[PDB]
Amino acid sequence: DNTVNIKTFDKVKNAFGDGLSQSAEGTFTFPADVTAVKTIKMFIKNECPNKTCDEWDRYANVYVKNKTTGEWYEIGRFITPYWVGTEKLPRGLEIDVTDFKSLLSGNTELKIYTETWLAKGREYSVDFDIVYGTPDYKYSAVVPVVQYNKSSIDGVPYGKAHTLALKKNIQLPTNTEKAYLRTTISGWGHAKPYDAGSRGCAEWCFRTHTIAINNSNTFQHQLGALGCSANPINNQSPGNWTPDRAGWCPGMAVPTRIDVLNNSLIGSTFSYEYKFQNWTNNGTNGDAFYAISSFVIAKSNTPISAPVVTNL
Repeated sequence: DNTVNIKTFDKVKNAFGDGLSQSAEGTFTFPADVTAVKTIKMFIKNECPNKTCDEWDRYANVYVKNKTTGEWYEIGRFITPYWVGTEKLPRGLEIDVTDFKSLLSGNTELKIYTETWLAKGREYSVDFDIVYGTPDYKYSAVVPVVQYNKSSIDGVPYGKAHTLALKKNIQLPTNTEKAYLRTTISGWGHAKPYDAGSRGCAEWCFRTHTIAINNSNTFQHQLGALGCSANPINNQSPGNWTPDRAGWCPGMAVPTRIDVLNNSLIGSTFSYEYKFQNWTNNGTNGDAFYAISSFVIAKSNTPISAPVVTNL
């Protein structure tokens, strides 16, 4: 029926303690040929019966390893539900990872991490649906532009000065036909000054950030209310699961933002800059951080190299 299912992690535990590890890795067989892949959906099941897991709403993410460079690429991010797992969703939390189809081929290394601070941890099973047909572009390649995403507090400091590069140059191959960015951003903190509604940064304060291309402000990322109260994982009581955070919810995937680049840029090197909305932390209620990954995807109907990302 045009779909293949690949089981990967199965009952893997992310936990914190002696002889325990917040991350797990494995090597899994994916089909070799991705030329007819239209869609790849990743599904993350979190098994937490009888309050046997770290009950907090923890940052968590999944990576694929680039077989040649050894670098981990974040393919999906989520926040665990409070108290319970994903059992209200029979298939788990769903994240489209089609952008990484070039890496999800043959024997492939994956990593799953949870910012869990308890031996009880969290336990997961992860599977992938690969849907075959006729993509518009036979060939794709993906590389990171920035990744400040190892944990929520390894994000980019917000409201405080910092020396992280959020400007890069990107060279797209001349035979590119279509290019775009894929960004996942989430905020931590209840730093003051508060916005209206007693909303501190960066978990709660609604913000719109901007990607500048060749210095021109081009794409806006509104980190707004997602409707946390409507979560189908609605059995998170007595955790604080219903208020809206800026651009995320407990027990939900962090949204993936897709920004399609002008074709004029193909065959050129262009600058990327991620610009955060101006704000200053007064220091009267802790720190704020934005965990962020952003990738550039090139598609073509002739074989293509990866885009090349450099520092200024």
